[PDB]
Amino acid sequence: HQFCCSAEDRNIVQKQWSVLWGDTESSKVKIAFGRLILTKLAKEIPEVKELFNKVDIDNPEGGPFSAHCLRILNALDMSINLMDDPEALDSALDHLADQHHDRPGVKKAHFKKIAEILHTGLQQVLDDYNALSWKSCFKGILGKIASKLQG
Amino acid sequence: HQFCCSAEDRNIVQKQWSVLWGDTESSKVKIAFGRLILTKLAKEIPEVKELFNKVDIDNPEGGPFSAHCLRILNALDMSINLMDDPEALDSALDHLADQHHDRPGVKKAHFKKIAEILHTGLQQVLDDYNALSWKSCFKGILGKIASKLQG
Amino acid sequence: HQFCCSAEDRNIVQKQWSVLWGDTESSKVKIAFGRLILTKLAKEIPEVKELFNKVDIDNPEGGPFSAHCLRILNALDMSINLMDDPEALDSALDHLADQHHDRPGVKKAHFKKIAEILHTGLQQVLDDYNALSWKSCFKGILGKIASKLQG
Amino acid sequence: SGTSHWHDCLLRSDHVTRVVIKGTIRRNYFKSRIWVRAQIESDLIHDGKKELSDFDSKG
Amino acid sequence: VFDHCTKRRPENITLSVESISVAAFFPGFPKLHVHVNIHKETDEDEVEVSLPSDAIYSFAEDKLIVYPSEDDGLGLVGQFDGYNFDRFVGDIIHEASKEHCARFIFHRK
Amino acid sequence: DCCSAEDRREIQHIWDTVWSSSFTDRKVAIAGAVFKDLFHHYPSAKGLFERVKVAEPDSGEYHSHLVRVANGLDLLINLFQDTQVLDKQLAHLAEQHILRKGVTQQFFKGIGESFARVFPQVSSCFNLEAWNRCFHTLADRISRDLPH
Amino acid sequence: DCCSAEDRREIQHIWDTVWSSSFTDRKVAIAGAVFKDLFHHYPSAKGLFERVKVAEPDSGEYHSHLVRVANGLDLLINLFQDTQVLDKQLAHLAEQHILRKGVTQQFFKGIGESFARVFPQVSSCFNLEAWNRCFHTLADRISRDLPH
Amino acid sequence: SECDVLTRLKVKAQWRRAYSHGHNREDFAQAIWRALFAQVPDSRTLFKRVHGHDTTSPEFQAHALRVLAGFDIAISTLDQPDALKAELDHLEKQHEGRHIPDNYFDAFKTALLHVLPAQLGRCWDKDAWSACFDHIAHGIKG
Amino acid sequence: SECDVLTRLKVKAQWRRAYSHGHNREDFAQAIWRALFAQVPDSRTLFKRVHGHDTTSPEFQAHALRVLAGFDIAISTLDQPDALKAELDHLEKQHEGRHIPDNYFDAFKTALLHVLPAQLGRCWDKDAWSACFDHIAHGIKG
Amino acid sequence: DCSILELLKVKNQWREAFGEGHHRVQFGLELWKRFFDTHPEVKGLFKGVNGDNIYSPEFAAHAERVLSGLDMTIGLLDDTNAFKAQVTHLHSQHVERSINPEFYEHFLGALLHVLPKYLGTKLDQDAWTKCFHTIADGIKG
Amino acid sequence: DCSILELLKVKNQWREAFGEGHHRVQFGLELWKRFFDTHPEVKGLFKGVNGDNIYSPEFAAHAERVLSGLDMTIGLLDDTNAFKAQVTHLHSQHVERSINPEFYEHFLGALLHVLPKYLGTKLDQDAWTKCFHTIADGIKG
Ligand code: HEM
Ligand code: HEM
Ligand code: HEM
Ligand code: HEM
Ligand code: HEM
Ligand code: HEM
Ligand code: HEM
Ligand code: HEM
Ligand code: HEM
Ligand SMILES: *[C@@H]1O[C@H](CO)[C@@H](O)[C@H](O)[C@H]1NC(C)=O
Ligand SMILES: [C-]#N
Ligand SMILES: [C-]#N
Ligand SMILES: [C-]#N
Ligand SMILES: [C-]#N
Ligand SMILES: [C-]#N
Ligand SMILES: [C-]#N
Ligand SMILES: [C-]#N
Ligand SMILES: [C-]#N
Ligand SMILES: [C-]#N
Ligand SMILES: [Zn+2]
Repeated sequence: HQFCCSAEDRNIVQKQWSVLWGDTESSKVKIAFGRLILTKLAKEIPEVKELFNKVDIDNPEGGPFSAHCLRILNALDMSINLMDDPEALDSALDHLADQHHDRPGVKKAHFKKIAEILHTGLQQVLDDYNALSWKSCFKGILGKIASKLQG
Repeated sequence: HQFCCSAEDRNIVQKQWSVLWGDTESSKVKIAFGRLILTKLAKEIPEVKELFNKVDIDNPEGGPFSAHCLRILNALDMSINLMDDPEALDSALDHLADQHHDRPGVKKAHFKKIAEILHTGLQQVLDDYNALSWKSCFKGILGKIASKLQG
Repeated sequence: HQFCCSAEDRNIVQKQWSVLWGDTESSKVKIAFGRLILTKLAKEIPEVKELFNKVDIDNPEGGPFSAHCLRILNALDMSINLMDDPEALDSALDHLADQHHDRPGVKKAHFKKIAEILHTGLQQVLDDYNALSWKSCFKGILGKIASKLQG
Repeated sequence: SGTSHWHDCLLRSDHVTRVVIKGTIRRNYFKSRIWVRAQIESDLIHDGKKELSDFDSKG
Repeated sequence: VFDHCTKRRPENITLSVESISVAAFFPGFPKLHVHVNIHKETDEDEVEVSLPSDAIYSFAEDKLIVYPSEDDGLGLVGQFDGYNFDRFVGDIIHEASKEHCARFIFHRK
Repeated sequence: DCCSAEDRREIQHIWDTVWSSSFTDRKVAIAGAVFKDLFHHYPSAKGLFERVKVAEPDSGEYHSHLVRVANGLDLLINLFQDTQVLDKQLAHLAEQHILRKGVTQQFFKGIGESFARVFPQVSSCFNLEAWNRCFHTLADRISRDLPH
Repeated sequence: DCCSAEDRREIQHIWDTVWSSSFTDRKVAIAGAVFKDLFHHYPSAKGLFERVKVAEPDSGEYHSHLVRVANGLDLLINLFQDTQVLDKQLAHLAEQHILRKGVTQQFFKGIGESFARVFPQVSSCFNLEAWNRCFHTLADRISRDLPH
Repeated sequence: SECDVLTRLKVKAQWRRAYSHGHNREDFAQAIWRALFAQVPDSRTLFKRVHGHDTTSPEFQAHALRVLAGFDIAISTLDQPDALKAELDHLEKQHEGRHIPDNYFDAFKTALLHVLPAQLGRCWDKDAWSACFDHIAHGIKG
Repeated sequence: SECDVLTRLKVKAQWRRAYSHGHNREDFAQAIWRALFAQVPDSRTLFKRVHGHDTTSPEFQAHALRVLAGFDIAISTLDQPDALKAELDHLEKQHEGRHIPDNYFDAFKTALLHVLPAQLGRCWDKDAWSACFDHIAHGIKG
Repeated sequence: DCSILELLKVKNQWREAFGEGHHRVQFGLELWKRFFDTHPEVKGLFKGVNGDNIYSPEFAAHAERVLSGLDMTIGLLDDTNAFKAQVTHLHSQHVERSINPEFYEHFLGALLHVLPKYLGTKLDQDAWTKCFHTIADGIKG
Repeated sequence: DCSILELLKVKNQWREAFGEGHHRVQFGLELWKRFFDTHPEVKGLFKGVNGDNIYSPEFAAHAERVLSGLDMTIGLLDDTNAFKAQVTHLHSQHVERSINPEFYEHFLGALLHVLPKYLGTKLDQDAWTKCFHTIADGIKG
């Protein structure tokens, strides 16, 4: 619905997000950013690092973890690009919630933290960043992804 | 389509294949050849022998396994004779793919092996053997039969 | 033909050449430039000065020689403007070759020299000068003018 | 058929060009586009006499 | 009639005569510009084709020779009955092996 | 785009209009042209033939070499309907080429290209597509087990 | 077959699909491939690039070198519509190459060939003819005053 | 052709041109899907969970986008073989258990290879795309 | 096109196919002649000595055959430039003194280039034939 | 301390200023105009390239070389090995000339002065100074 | 002493026996069958190519190579330079193997025995022996 993550909010978010991926090695940037966010999350809340054992987080420069950072960054990209279509966005976010439910140990507090980390990083990388719109929208996105968590 | 197992390719294959079955005890030859191929496959890839437990492969001279060798050889004969009619051939091969799908444990690698064994044997028994045409066509045939396999 | 003095080459040459003649006293500039080129040629190859005796080169500020500098500069202007139409250009250049043939003592080496002088001057006066295109084209132009020379 | 007027790349005078449609493929699983094959012919009066300049093309 | 070499393996082929050039000094072998038109509709697609080709007619042999336009050795040769001229047999032949691999019965439309 | 039986029959048929004589002149001329093309496009390969005197292209040694090639190709094409024998001869030729160091698969792709460039110049109704599809088959067997 | 204005505009346009990034990965990969080709065809030249650790080719030193080349070529191409500046930079690059003994004109022809071999593999609609006609221009200026 | 270091670079660049600008991305995806289902309509039953009966449904849009995202990771890592292997293993796990004939993968390939040149419209190489798709698909199958 | 080493080889092979089998050879010759005289009938006066008025006369048959023999030497030696130059000089001497306009040589060429594909009927190259004929004719003229 | 986000930002803004060929030349020339305007003590170093005349071909070619090298280093900011190698290569190209090590601070000054005129975004001065210094540090002995 | 008419004749008859692909294979195989029948002492030399089994692919490919080389030499009979070069090339291919130089006479024997079965004309034995010897002489040291 309107006001909280409105149409213009979504337009701002998409327009500003688009700035990052200018060149042909966007994969490099996505991996770097994802690695940053994730390792920072593992530092802030140490109990989290164990949850990424299957993607080899202990070797963040490694293949598996890089591919995984691409996974999250592409999910984030997808969800941002899907903000035009609320129903499709809702469906995709729902699938993500399902996926994070099947990983026991993942908690809502982790999502609160990663929200903080995310906004902090975006303030740096993005030259133009409307915090009101971004936070308005990501409250709902991250909210929906963490909505099916047991804890 | 043309080039890969062309019209002339099919003519060659049929003409050369026809040489084997000259006399009235063609059944004896089909059973011998099928038994050879199959037991050789079971030797090359030992995990395969278990798959033929229901046709009594442990007694290859036995009734059930002989009748079964007739089954495969006749399927092969049929598919060769059907190369004039691509649509009918496709339908028959599809039925075979269905049948091999219902046998869990059957894998594409087995078909690769049996292709090798088949061509090696045919080089011996057939006095006139155009390897290019035969391999061109059987790539497609065995391909289609193994097309519905899980592994 | 293409590559050597191509269509775009000619476009560049014309566009850049157009810059010189902005105002109403273009005649003054043509005379100055022609006088410069010619006297420089007479200095570089002293045997040349005698050839311009009939146009009073010894008084380069004089009437006859000024009118003559206008003659050459206008022939050059014409040949540049005619580069759109290869056949007409060829005809005009041919007429020029005829005219320079009727002046015994004029040699191809003189044209090589005046080519050098020309390009050196143009590098200065023109603010935008694509040497590749200019040299590509003038090789052909000066080539054709000097094509009917005995020496 | 039409007249080609050149102003770049080549130094040709105005001349006839023909686009000759030679074939089309339209996949029933992707009708959004038709895949065309064609012959491009040009009548060039290059060196006193006439000469055809043609080539095979696809798009 | 039969066919095992043509690209599209069509049901029917339309041969359209577009022009005829007869050299006054050599009238026995007129040159034709013709188009071979094929229209084949399979499951995966629908294909239509109009292949411009050069041909010669031989009065001596009552025979049309259509030189191939595509990148196969496939030429069309129409043999006339000698008396009909509203029907010919069109054999498709490999320009090289001389192998006869397709035949169509053509009628004047 | 495999090498069909039709392609092989085609090549076998057209083959007697490209060289093929009781005299070697056409073989020398045409094969010679093939190599002029090859060396033009991959000049590094020209060094591999000093043993046969490429530097003197009119020498008996180089001529005889060209003829050896031409006849080798002849042998290959003649064996198109005898796949077993073709396989053995293909292997033989392959080892003959393994003994020569510096001969790569890239050079083989190159010579395929030059053949395809030369043959249609010496005979009309030469099926280029067929030639390409079949050469790929021959060369890929000769040139495997060579540096890539 | 000179280097036309069209050729230069062409090269300038296609150029941003061959490497060109805020990251050096593509430059390293492609230039690296160019040199693999060069050394494959003219192995004697491989000895010159040690200082740069040619020998260990994952050495920051060799990478940085490849990037230096790529960017040098970038600089050259960007100067295609500034003939005076192009001339000065061409001279500069030339002297930089004269300081290195053992670098010949033949090696330059070679690298032209390898560029022409590599570029069409990394981007479609790459005008090879234009590239050749223009490279000849660049190299013949860089590599004059060197030894054949 | 085969999936060289170079032709991988080519495919990677072209995929950048086709996918990276989230405008018509869901439409690109859906075009691919209409083509696939047009070739092998029996495959729609595999996608009941995600509304394969209606490719305009939000659930199926979300799906097709998930797909293109995975494929994007795969293409993006063609020059990073460790990561490529990782993503391919991941996709393989996501696909094992599902009875998917080679048939359907050929349908997917043909779909992609018809929508791609429609998207780019210009400079593209169907052989490089064929090779690299074959590599990725082989990775997903096993 | 131009008379390459290669296209010379092509012309040579095709000429073998057309001329070398003395069956319809005098008829081939005479066809060429009927075409030539059809184009430029005024040229018949040059052949009074050899009965140009009746191309079926034995004297003119003998003639046309002499011609085709000379032309055969010329074609046969396209790959032997010394010999070719020799035969061309010889023909030139045999033709000097006779007032033969380029006109007539073009007639001859056109005749040959129409009878040839009628003879071969199959694989032939009019461009190669054009080039090599031009070479031989230039040789005969000077 | 030129971290991931720093070098990412600098990479982006650099792409803005240098990635467009239509204003790359103006950028270089204006950088130099500013540098020489505010620190004419520096001009002596560039006699080899007509530093007294920045509108000359010699100096133009120079500025082009500069921006090229700067592009290389900014682009290698994430590859530590190749970075160090490139920066020591730059070092070799500068150590022979008696260059006051505080001239690099002035260079950065001119760079930061000219940059926003070619940036559609707001200049991240922190990121730029940090990365520029991790470069200059390596260039200097 | 293999003169013009000799080599012309041998060329023609060779074209008869080898120029037709439908009986080239029979020709080669029968040549070998005869050779090995009348001189089994020779078979040891061909262990590399299953000389004990002429109906095998190995030996077939061999016989094919033989006839090909023989074709080359017969075809170079008129080009003395290229001839000598080709014959020394054949020499290099035979010198490594301890081959009794009178085995070549036996080879010629089998050749002359098998040839008329594939000739529509009468075998010119003089021309054939003369040319075969001018070949073998060069093959031998
Ligand atoms: C920033 C918003 C987030 C997004 C967009 C996101 C997205 C994703 C995606 C796309 C996957 C891949 C699943 C698959 O393909 O199988 C994944 C996996 C996973 N997520 Fe996240 N996630 C987010 C936040 C979080 C948080 C806060 C946690 C708590 C630590 C978390 C924990 C995990 C774990 C443990 C996996 C396991 C992956 C594996 O084992 O293969 N995620 N996430
Ligand atoms: C060479 C091409 C092959 C042909 C033409 C062929 C044909 C057949 C046929 C006709 C049957 C009878 C099915 C029925 O009537 O119920 C059969 C059964 C079977 N096939 Fe094959 N087959 C081929 C290759 C393979 C290979 C490579 C495998 C791998 C081990 C395999 C595994 C089996 C198994 C396990 C059965 C079950 C037989 C039973 O228990 O009754 N087949 N095959
Ligand atoms: C730069 C290309 C040149 C052009 C466009 C050019 C053009 C002309 C023209 C238009 C005339 C006037 C002829 C008339 O109107 O009757 C002329 C005269 C003449 N030119 Fe040039 N010229 C060129 C280069 C040269 C050079 C290199 C020489 C060698 C000295 C030369 C020698 C002469 C001489 C001796 C005359 C006779 C002067 C007179 O009696 O009026 N020209 N030229
Ligand atoms: C088109 C397929 C080719 C065929 C059929 C062929 C045929 C032959 C033959 C018959 C020989 C003589 C071997 C002997 O007499 O023992 C030979 C030798 C040789 N080949 Fe090829 N060749 C082919 C392609 C190539 C290519 C692409 C290269 C790379 C440059 C190459 C490099 C060589 C070399 C260096 C020799 C040694 C010749 C000598 O030193 O006497 N070949 N080849
Ligand atoms: C395609 C035109 C070429 C360009 C644009 C180019 C570019 C460059 C550049 C930018 C450098 C760095 C010099 C410096 O920064 O001090 C360099 C160095 C060098 N060049 Fe080239 N190069 C080219 C062709 C060649 C060729 C064909 C060779 C012959 C193998 C060659 C041999 C060398 C050597 C030996 C060095 C020394 C590198 C070092 O010591 O660090 N260059 N080149
Ligand atoms: C190489 C091309 C393909 C790629 C990159 C790909 C990738 C994917 C991805 C990313 C998912 C999402 C799974 C998840 O998020 O857990 C998925 C699911 C799925 N794929 Fe594929 N796939 C490909 C080809 C195919 C083929 C040809 C089929 C056969 C029609 C197929 C059948 C399925 C099915 C049935 C699902 C799950 C549907 C559901 O969630 O209900 N895929 N695939
Ligand atoms: C390249 C094509 C031609 C060839 C090969 C050719 C060759 C010959 C030959 C072999 C002869 C016989 C001379 C002798 O043995 O005494 C001859 C004679 C002659 N040619 Fe040609 N010629 C050609 C074209 C022409 C042309 C175009 C004409 C002009 C109509 C022409 C006019 C004549 C005449 C008038 C004679 C002598 C008639 C006579 O014997 O009384 N020829 N030529
Ligand atoms: C991190 C910022 C800088 C970078 C990236 C840089 C890079 C470069 C490059 C690439 C060259 C050309 C190398 C050659 O071919 O010789 C160069 C030359 C030079 N640099 Fe710098 N430089 C920087 C800062 C400075 C500073 C602060 C000074 C002191 C004014 C300076 C003084 C010079 C001089 C005098 C030359 C050579 C002049 C000549 O060749 O005639 N540079 N620099
Ligand atoms: C003038 C008649 C002969 C000709 C034209 C001829 C030609 C050839 C040729 C082309 C080869 C294959 C070269 C290769 O290995 O690539 C060969 C191999 C050989 N020849 Fe002869 N040869 C002749 C006479 C003989 C004689 C009389 C003997 C003695 C029995 C002999 C014994 C052998 C042997 C043992 C080999 C190699 C077997 C192998 O390849 O494993 N040849 N010869
Ligand atoms: C050609 O064939 C199709 C059926 O195969 C038919 O519908 C069409 O009308 C035919 N055209 C003619 C003129 O026979
Ligand atoms: C998040 N993984
Ligand atoms: C399966 N037999
Ligand atoms: C100059 N006149
Ligand atoms: C190959 N010689
Ligand atoms: C050069 N590097
Ligand atoms: C696919 N899913
Ligand atoms: C001609 N006679
Ligand atoms: C630095 N200049
Ligand atoms: C030889 N044998
Ligand atoms: Zn038409």
